[PDB]
Amino acid sequence: STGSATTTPIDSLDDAYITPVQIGTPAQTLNLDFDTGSSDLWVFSSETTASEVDGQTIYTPSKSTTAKLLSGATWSISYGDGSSSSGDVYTDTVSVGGLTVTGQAVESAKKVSSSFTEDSTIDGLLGLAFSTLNTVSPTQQKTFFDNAKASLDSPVFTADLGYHAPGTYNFGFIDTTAYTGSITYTAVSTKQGFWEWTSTGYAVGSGTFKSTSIDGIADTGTTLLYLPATVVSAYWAQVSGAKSSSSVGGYVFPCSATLPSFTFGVGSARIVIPGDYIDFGPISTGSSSCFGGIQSSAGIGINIFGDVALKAAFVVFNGATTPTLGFASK
Repeated sequence: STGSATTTPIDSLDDAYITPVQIGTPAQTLNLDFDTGSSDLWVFSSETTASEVDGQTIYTPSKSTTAKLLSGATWSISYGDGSSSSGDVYTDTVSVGGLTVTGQAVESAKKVSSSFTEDSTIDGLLGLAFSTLNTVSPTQQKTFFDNAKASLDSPVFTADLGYHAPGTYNFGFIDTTAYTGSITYTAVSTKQGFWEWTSTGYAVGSGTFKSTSIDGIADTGTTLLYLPATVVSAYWAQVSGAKSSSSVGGYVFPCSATLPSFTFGVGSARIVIPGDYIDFGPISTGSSSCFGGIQSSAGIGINIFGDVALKAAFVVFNGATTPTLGFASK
């Protein structure tokens, strides 16, 4: 089997991407944030504290003839941005882009933190990291990809995120028309539960490539590119007036600037992030200070190849017995 679904930016900045997911019988379609940095499929639901729902579409398990309470199971998750959610668990039929999994754990939120309530466009998350990070207790549950894998034509999914435009998540096949050149594959460590790999270096603009190993994670659920402070300083030093602002929470730059590109290495190959992808707009409405899309990972404890980086590539998440990642230009 295969599946193919379009993913759409939630706003004009590509702050996140939503993909429609069918849950239950008859189908209830929710728009979920596909997150290769976590491993829980959780949704706003009829059980979510009413004051914490503000415009999201909810899953109502009582209206699904295939929903079954997973007795005794609870979940609770905290994300790197400080947001969190928790609740109980049903199993139900879940389909993405024509690919169906029966008996998928659907984690129903009883509580969500303010940032989730405040984002009316995201109805939940669909985790695509390794199932060892799944938070369901006392019986850990499998991700949608893990449940579908054996049925797929090939045990892979691909992320093709757009810049200010829709893109695609495919399951079970590699669309050879979706990228240019060849796909370069690179080793993955699953020891922390992430799609963790090592970039071979970077360049700023037209500058020379610096060969240096940068361990980090491919994380579709993180908006920005978080890299070591040395790398980030070298980037922003090329932008007149850019500075790190403790009060804003990262590097800012004059909105009048033209930003240089940023290149990262994948083996001997190179992925080029255009400068425009690094502009996240005014820090507050009407400000001429703009927020940068490359930020320091110092204090986060891991480097994160988030959407800013991934949207510049066609990315293969290869879930073969020994997982690997593939990157191609597009």
